[PDB]
Amino acid sequence: YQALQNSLGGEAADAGVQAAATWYYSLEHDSDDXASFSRALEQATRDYFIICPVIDMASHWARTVRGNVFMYHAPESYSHSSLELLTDVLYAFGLPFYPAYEGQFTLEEKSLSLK
Amino acid sequence: NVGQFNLSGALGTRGTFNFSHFFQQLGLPGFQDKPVVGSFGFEVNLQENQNALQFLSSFLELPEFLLFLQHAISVPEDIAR
Amino acid sequence: IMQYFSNFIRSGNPNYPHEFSRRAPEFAAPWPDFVPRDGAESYKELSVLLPNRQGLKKADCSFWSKYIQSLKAS
Ligand SMILES: *[C@@H]1O[C@H](CO)[C@@H](O)[C@H](O)[C@H]1NC(C)=O
Repeated sequence: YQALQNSLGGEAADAGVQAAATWYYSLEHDSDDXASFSRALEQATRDYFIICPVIDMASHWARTVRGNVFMYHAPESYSHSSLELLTDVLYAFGLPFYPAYEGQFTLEEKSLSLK
Repeated sequence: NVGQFNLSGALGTRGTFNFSHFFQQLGLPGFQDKPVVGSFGFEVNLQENQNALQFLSSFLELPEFLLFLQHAISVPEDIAR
Repeated sequence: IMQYFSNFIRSGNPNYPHEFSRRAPEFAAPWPDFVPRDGAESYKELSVLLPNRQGLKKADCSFWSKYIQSLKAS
């Protein structure tokens, strides 16, 4: 209950926003499958808190001529969950080339990181 | 009731299958209300057998099962005896 | 399509012209039953190949039947 209300609420929702998001993302408040419920909630909160605010800021920055705007998106990965860095930081800072991670990255990940 | 061994009013103990030996291997009192060997030297996992009994009980409640039965009755005996 | 509709009128099943015969239809592909569960909900598409498809307008009809019918229920 608290996970669903706190996520999309706390000045982020009235009783109507919660219901609309529940419909849109198929969020089941009274389930016991923490796995499925967490997956649906994580999809709901990633868009609300992370992805859509990024797109809104890029749109505002381009629409009002505040500077040059360039957007990327790093698609889903399954490979390096032991590292707390996400895919965009791991490639942008060149972790496939770190001596501490020798033997853990393919030559394709090294080549992608270098680009 | 088969899954929960609530069988005192449905099963007697006169039959030739040895229920006392079966329950002794399982560490169970009997009818309520190591490799374990059951009938004919089959190795028995009680939790798998109880899951299988639960599966059939819900399998018999599916409205899809009646439709399956209706369609399966019509399959020719030439291809399915 | 006239054979589908004639079969339903005669026997209550678009696949069979007779109530007491269950020989498979040969004029076209069989028409599945409508099973009201997610993943099922099959229909016959009335196009040239007469294919069987699943979940007509699933997103749009969820909007009207779940979200909108709950807005009108409050
Ligand atoms: C069941 O098995 C036990 C041990 O194998 C044996 O002592 C008992 O007599 C058996 N019950 C019968 C034969 O009715």
